Amino acid sequence: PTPVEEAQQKTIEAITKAINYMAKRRIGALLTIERDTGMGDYIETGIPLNAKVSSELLINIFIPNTPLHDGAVIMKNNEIAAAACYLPLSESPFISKELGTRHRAAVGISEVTDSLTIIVSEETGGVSVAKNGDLHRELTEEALKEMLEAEFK
Amino acid sequence: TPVEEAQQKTIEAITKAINYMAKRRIGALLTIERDTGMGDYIETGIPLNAKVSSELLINIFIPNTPLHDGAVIMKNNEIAAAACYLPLSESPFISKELGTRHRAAVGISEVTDSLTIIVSEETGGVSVAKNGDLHRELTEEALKEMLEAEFK
Repeated sequence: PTPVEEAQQKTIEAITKAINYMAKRRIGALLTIERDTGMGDYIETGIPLNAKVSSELLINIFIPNTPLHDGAVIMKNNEIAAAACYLPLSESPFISKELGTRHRAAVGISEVTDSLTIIVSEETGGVSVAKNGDLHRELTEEALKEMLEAEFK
Repeated sequence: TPVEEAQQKTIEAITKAINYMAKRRIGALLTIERDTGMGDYIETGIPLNAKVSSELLINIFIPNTPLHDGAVIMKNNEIAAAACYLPLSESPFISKELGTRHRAAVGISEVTDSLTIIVSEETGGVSVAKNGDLHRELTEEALKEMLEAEFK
């Protein structure tokens, strides 16, 4: 693999380790991966970080009742660009009625960008992904990893 | 000047984080690299190279989280790394009630010209280690003066 390929795989491993940890602990999380549609307008609503990715930093961001936990983390290639970012809320009727604002925000950004958003439910620990206006719920660890690898292909 | 405004913004971010941690008696260890390079200690932690903000500093030091166990090292107006090793001082002149966090701050200050801020988990007291000495029980004004003197 090229350095770009190695760096992408390290980023995927960091994201999946963080998501898995948060899912087991029922730590709510909202993580958007910017793709080809630029998300600068949303990144600028958050607290700038421009930080190297690590699973440790991703987990620390989402700990309940902390300064960075309320809103979305937006990742740009191999960096955490900003935390506590605003995303627009979807009104789609295909969002399960029991789901709250994190999932609606995720679907909402997926309606106006080609980004991939991961959501961890604070109620159930279930992991979902929003892409292209659709929410895909109850993902296994293997399904999430494959989704990310296919996204970064 | 722009450089002066950036240094002030960083001081404000550090002091806001320190105040929050002191109030909640969150232990913390924050080393500001100066002329002596600290790359060998930076390398022991989790790389960040992040923008400074009070929010990020507070999120790092939350007890029982991946990043809280060690020092944050700042360099060139950024957070270089978290959870870094610092060497323990063997000085017999540190207050005997103080533990490893304070001994680590004094230890790095023995071998570098860095400034290290410590918040005690026992009391929320704020101290600064520099040149092998620990300056204890600082007021907010006292810490700001130290940061401004350091950066002058």
